Amino acid sequence: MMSREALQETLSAVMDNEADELELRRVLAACGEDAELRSTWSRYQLARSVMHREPTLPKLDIAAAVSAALADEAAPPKA
Amino acid sequence: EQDQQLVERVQRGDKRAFDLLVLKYQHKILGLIVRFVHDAQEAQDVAQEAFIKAYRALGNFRGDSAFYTWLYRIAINTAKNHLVARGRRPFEGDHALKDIESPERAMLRDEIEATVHQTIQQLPEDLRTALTLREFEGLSYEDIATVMQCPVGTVRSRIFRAREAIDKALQPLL
Ligand SMILES: NC(=O)c1cccnc1
Repeated sequence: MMSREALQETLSAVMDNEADELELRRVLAACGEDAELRSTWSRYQLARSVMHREPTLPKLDIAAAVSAALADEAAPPKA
Repeated sequence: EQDQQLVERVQRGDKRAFDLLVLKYQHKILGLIVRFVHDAQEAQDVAQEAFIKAYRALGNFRGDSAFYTWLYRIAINTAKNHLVARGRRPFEGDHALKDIESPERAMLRDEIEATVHQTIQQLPEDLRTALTLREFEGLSYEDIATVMQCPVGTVRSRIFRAREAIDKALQPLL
């Protein structure tokens, strides 16, 4: 199994579009079920925005509510 | 396409990939919306509405434009329709945010910005160089590996270690 550290590294690769296909599937499955992994992704992206002097609103979140609303929708269409 | 890998999964029906894109872009979308509505709770509501509208429109996302551009345009449409329907209530620089956002949030952002830049300043050069070539020069891991004369796996690990050092400094602040 992938350790938490290994999955955080996969998130880092995904941020750069460098992940392999299998680890991409696994890290997404793990994010669906693990709040701390989603928060790591959230904080990695916050730091990238800070580095680039882009808008940040630390600790403000609407993603949880969006996700809960989208749980009640059909999955998005396949291309 | 800055989000190519998550976009690929979204176009295969992956809700988890969309959730990660919401996490990545929610602050930019909130910051855009607040310029329109000038109210903190209203901005959150309309930003949430924009993301759900984008989700429901993914059938029309062909991948011809960047995901963020497609999302941005939907947020603009959402904010416009919101304002036109609402009517009169019963945009430059940081004016809107400074007036509306929590003063505690601006203090935290000040701390976070100083901490990020101090952590990067203190990184070993191999970490800071790999991160800068990725984040500010846009180089792929392969092209960074060529520039730094190391294996591509070493680039991947160096960038990860740089982000982990930044993250460990930010975790207590968040
Ligand atoms: N509560 C806030 O600080 C805030 C900032 C921007 C939009 N909505 C809310």
